[PDB]
Amino acid sequence: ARNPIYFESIQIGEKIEGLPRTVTETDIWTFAYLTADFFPLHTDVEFAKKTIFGKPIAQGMLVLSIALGMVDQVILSNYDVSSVIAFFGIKDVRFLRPVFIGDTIAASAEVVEKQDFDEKSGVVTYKLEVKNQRGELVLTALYSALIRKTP
Amino acid sequence: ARNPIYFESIQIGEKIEGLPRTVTETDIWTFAYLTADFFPLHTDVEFAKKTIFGKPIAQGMLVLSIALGMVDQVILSNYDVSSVIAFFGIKDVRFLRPVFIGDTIAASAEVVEKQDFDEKSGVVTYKLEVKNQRGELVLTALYSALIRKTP
Repeated sequence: ARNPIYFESIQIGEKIEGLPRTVTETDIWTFAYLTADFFPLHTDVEFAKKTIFGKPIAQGMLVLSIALGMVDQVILSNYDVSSVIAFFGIKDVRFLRPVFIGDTIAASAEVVEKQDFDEKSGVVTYKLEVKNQRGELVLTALYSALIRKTP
Repeated sequence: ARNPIYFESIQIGEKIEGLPRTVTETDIWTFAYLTADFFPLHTDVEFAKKTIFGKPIAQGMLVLSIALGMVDQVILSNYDVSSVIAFFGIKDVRFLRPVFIGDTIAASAEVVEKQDFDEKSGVVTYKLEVKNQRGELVLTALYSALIRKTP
């Protein structure tokens, strides 16, 4: 981690490129364990065969979590995040394409909006994009964080 | 695990009550492992002390995931979900209050909207509400699923 980033330092257009990783069975099962949610499309081989997907697929919440995660990993190793006060919200999430057990997803975040909040902080809005190994857009989202203003 | 529910069976106002569970350290760490995201507010005892929260807190994505999970668990054990085609999207997620390591969260989902989609299915929108052990509302969200229409 280098130096902290304040609200004024963040400028619309900046993009963060996360490190790609192959979604795996272990990934799917871990998420299912953690959420105690075994929806058959994700964890029932027999059930998946009769669906429009034919094979089992990753949970959308899993892809979103891994995405936000690999993006934050870049910020975490380049800035002092003490100025990142809170995760404000997630305004939009669209599950476009399914992610299969051997797909390699890559996420990117771009600053698209900034709003003043109070005398000590402002909210920054990011556009999240997740693509698979063949460039296809599998997931898209809009999320925002409340970050501290310079002293 | 009995009979399938089609679009027409779902009526606005129906509410699903999830089974409560105490968010734990193991929960936080598991989510951090899975997403390879170790944001200090969640996994750095020393860092958390200097924040507006004082103690470490659960990740918002974790609370959301566990919430959707305990709600789906109820549907999963009462209906044949072969009619649940896909997770359409999450429209709004608001992180209202922080969840601490010893808190017990409970989630509920209520059908708030229905829209025809095609001749074989329609989308149902649910309002998600997560409350802690003392009734406080920690998280709120709007999500929708595409479900099959009666044959």
